Amino acid sequence: RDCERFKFFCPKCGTENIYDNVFDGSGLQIEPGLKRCSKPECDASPLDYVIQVHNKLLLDIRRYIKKYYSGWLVCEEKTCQNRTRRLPLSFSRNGPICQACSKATLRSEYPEKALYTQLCFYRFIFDWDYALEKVVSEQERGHLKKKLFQESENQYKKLKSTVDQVLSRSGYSEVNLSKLFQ
Amino acid sequence: QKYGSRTNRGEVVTTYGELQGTTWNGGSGSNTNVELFTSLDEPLTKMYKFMFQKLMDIREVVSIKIEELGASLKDHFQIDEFTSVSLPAQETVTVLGQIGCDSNGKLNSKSVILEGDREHSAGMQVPVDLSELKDYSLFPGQVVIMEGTNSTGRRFVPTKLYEGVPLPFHQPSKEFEECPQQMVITACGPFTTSDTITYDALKDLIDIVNRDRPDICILLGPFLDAKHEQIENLQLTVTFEDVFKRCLKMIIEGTRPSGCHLVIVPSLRDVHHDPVYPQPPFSCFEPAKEDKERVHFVADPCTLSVNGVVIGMTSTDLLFHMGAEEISSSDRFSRILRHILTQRSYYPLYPPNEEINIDYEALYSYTPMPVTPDVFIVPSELRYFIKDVTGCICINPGRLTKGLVGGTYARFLVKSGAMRSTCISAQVVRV
Amino acid sequence: TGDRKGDLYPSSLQFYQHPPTENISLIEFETFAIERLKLLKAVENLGVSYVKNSEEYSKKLELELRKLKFPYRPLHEEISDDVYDLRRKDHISHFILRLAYCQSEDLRRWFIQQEMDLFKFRFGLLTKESVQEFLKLNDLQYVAISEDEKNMHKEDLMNSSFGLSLTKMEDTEFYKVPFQAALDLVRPRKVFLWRGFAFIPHKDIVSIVLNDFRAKLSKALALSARSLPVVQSDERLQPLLNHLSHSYIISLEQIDGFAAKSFPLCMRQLHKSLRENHHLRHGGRMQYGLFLKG
Ligand code: SF4
Ligand SMILES: [Zn+2]
Ligand SMILES: [Zn+2]
Repeated sequence: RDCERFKFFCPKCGTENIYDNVFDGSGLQIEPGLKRCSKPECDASPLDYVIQVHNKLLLDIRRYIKKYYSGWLVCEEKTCQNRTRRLPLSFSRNGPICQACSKATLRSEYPEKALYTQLCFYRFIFDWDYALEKVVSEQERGHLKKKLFQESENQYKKLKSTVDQVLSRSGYSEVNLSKLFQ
Repeated sequence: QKYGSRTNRGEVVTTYGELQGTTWNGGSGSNTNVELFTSLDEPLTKMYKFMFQKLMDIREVVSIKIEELGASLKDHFQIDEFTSVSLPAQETVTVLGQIGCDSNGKLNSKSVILEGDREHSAGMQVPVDLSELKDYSLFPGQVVIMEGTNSTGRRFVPTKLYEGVPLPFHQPSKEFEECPQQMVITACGPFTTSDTITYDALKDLIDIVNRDRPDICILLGPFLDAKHEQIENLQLTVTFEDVFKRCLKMIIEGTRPSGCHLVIVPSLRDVHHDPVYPQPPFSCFEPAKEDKERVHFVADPCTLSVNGVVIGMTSTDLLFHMGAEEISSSDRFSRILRHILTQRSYYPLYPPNEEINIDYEALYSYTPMPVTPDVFIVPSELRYFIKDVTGCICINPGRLTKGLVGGTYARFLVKSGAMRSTCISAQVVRV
Repeated sequence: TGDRKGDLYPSSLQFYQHPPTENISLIEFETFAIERLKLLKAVENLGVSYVKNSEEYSKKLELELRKLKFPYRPLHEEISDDVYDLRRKDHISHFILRLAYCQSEDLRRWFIQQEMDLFKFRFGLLTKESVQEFLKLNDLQYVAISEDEKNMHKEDLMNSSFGLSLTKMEDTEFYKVPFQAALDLVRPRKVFLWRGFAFIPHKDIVSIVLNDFRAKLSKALALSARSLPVVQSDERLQPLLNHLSHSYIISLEQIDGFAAKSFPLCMRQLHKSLRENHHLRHGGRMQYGLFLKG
């Protein structure tokens, strides 16, 4: 619920398309989101410009990784709300001590969990199989489990491969069980 | 249009060392041995899982950096005891710490703070008053030792700033005593004009390589710039990986006649690669069986050994990053380069610039400078140069393309044991 | 054995002797911890509610194990990737819970009890072949006699085991155990002893196995409590482990409200009297009870 949705500008009409699920619509009128543009007057299919969708996905992933590695910290105290990029070596039991007030902890503005959830959401909005099993209903599942959507399924699998590749390189995020159990 | 009709082709914009003929020729990488500098620490040669940094780990890495550099400097200077930075000091005391800015802006003489390490100061900070220091040069993240007094317990007043101590140069073995001088052509991205994706400057440079037959060609990223106007606005009809693959094929296949060892260094601006520093080597291209021994996909930063000559190189614009933060009492680039060499790290700036993503465990493991390099390639948006900083030849070849107009590259000659004149000659030349 | 598997998980049941050495994700850590906490709480609730030998206990425990996807049944097929995954789950989750359940003696006891119960159930679901496999993989060496030695002591074995027929005996294989483990059998002279070993045919054995298991587990928990300071410094895992034991995994009140509007005046009067005096004569009891049933 706190993750940004996938914004893609139609090459033809230039209208923003917000993607938050694999499938859009209800009943037999349900189709993959990237099949038709959000503008009724626009006949362009975003599935045609899947290279552009791939490029925008990579750019968005880069944007989120940059946001995470910016390392912005905010003081948890409402009356301080000090915002700094510098992590001080002075730590309390709860974490870095804010050097503006010297009495509250600095919390990451974009923690690792936020980035992990964003990447998981981008995977979710392209997970054909998961959407079919969980999100989609019975009649809708039947209508979507036929031909006329195999090409869309393949393109969605390719697009999910990108987010899967990125997540495969994420440590979140890593627990070294060797250090715990000795 | 503008690039293709340029008139200053081949102009030598900067020169250093022994004068050479108007034409340079190399051995085509015949009697050449290129490897990664074999130091105690293992090099970065494969991807490492990232995007998971614990604040405790960052604290530990920064603290151990300060502690290790301070230990080396204490042994070198025969300093007796370090004192906690935060505690008051009525008499003169020696304090080890790292410099920083009291606010988020750019450092100035009235915003300097010294943060101590965990061992001697529990990580405490103290404001610094530079009124009694006659000469200084400070940048954030700089590990320093200072003699000073803290009468109020609230403001440290330095009276002496200990100078930096660079690492010793490399003592080459005799195995390469009989090898000839080696020619190295180094160029840095971007390789295409701002309004094109055809890589015309790269084609010109490849023609130059085949013409001069250098022994090594060091190509630094970006190879598919993220700031390219076409890339940002999503006008490309092919995937990023495809464009990068085409570029690498062009480079490798086009250099076949020259037989030149190619050293490819990634850049943080490579839109197709992992955005993390230290950057792992490229791994999406498999050279043909006839080019495997010629292509070296190295990491950013890299310390290379070429017949015993140690070349340090980084794609990161270190000079631009540190020039925006360095404060001095009164050549600025020489000062920054000496700072880099004395801190013994390829990226001593903390916090980093806004354009670089730093994984601090990888930074700790793969940014220490093993020795002081004989040649240090530091491409920058700033002007090209060839400087001699503490016996190290620092070369900024500029960037091959500067917007719509063509840029510059560099060519230098290296021989182990020459005369310390390991760099016979060097030249920044126009494309 | 798809990509990164091995012989690390031969059998379903294990004594949990060797700690895991892998690098797992925080999400996987949390999922495994919570899932095994659910499994152990289900074990405890079923043990309180039902007799552990009861068929209801077995059915409900199998349902819970299937729901949480833990290894509970063998498979005479091979080490399928999915199976491997399940076993890995079990192995990691157990140790995670050890880290959670070693701080206080109370907690330790609770953990041990639940673990033992689970182990017993799983043993109860093991076919004789599988059982022997297990007893071998852990160097328990409870026999298995050769056929030649069996023929050598055929008559002794026949007279040792009660109600064993000649051919049926030929169809059975015995095990060799030190007599110190078969006390309950040797004491009433219902198993042959030869040279310090009892020859036990293919219910009590689980007991001995469990004893061994319990010993080991107690030792392990002690060691874990001794290695606690190294883990407390990892904030990520502190909220979980320090508090796992306290982790969450028509109404009577509205009746009064109904009495405001819906209740007919008779029931309103009865309810008012009941709340005024907390007691009703027999007629009121009958009327109000029947109405509340309605
Ligand atoms: S018995 Fe109750 S519901 Fe029936 S008429 Fe009397 S008050 Fe109304
Ligand atoms: Zn459109
Ligand atoms: Zn604060």
